Amino acid sequence: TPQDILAAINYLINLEFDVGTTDDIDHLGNRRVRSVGELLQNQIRVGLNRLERIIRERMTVSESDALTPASLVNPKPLVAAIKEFFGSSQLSQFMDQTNPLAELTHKRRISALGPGGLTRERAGFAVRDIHPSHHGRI
DNA sequence: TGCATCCGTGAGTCGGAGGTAATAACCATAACGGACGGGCCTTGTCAAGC
Repeated sequence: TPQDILAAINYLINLEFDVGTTDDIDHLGNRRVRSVGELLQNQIRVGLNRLERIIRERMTVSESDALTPASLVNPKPLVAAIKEFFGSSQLSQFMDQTNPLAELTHKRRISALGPGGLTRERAGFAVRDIHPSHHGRI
């Protein structure tokens, strides 16, 4: 909303008069964890965008009406997106199943790489340092 | 003519395992070409003879 942009302009202007606090990029209050629900939701969003583009094209081309709902829905982009997410992702990893300790430790891994995360070439020293906000959490 | 901005160039060596991509008109008509079938010839064994 434009009220949000006005408030952000107000905070940026007030920071030039020494009031307010600059933020930290490595602080664990500014970093969140995305598990399997959000990534499935995003991939299903992309597949549904493809599916509704297909359905809108199939409705706009067909001049004859009185169709069945099973004729307008093509499930193949959604299946392709779900299979792509579970097969060829950085996040979908071949499981460490050596012993119960390795199996338990692999499910609790917190990675900073992947799509929407980081690049290993763009990984400096400050992103590999230990932050004081990691105390107790990581 | 000096300083700011931009772009291209680099960033250790071996070994193992897993492992990729991922959706979208339809119809006539003639030209083309591989397959299949007889014709003739070339080729490869039996068999008797000096």
